[PDB]
Amino acid sequence: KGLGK
Amino acid sequence: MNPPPPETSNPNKPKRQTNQLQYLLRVVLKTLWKHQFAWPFQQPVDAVKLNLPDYYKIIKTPMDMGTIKKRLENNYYWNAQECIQDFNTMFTNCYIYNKPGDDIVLMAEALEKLFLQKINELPT
Amino acid sequence: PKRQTNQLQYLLRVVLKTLWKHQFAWPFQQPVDAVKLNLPDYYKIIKTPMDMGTIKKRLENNYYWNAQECIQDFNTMFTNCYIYNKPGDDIVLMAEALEKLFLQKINELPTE
Repeated sequence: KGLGK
Repeated sequence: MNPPPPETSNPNKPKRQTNQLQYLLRVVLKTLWKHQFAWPFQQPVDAVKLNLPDYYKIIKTPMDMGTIKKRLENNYYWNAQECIQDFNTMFTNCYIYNKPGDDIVLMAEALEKLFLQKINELPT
Repeated sequence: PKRQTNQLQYLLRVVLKTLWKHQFAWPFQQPVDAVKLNLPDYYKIIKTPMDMGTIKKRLENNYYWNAQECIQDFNTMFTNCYIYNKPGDDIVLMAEALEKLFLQKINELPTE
């Protein structure tokens, strides 16, 4: 789910 | 004020449709595909892996670029407009399921922008 | 002595605006919320945290006096990202494009 932070 | 004369070339002729589908594959999809943000859209949403067990309950017509690419490559579509609708469903699905402001939504919006920019240049 | 206002107005209305409104702006528009993102150690590895939200408020409140300060805050934001994240990460690619643009914009900065 997302930029992968 | 006399209007444009009636059509003399027929939009249903095969190449007119194939040329549009080809532009959707080679220009439109391809551009979106090479974008840094494509990767979460290159395959169907993997509900199990990402652990989102309501996804397929909420989203009734899943769509992703990998599936669109396949359809474009395998005689699925009658016309470009059907393909355009699959893109729209892909974006809409993401906006429906996710919270405004989530990374994924912001990434879909950047894709949708580029998509709309390229669609504007579809040959007719 | 002299507040470098001409340079700082350029920074707010030309430079900041451009990066603020860029497609890749959002991760940088506020300080890194390390709770929400569960980066427990962020604030142990980044000792000088910096973001455009903070730069923006500063420029808007005449916080700054020197142009070089504000320009250095941008540099710190970009470096903060490269030190905390692996090269190739989506966020690193974003920071890179924002930086190249900033460098581009900074080149036309007015003179003191």
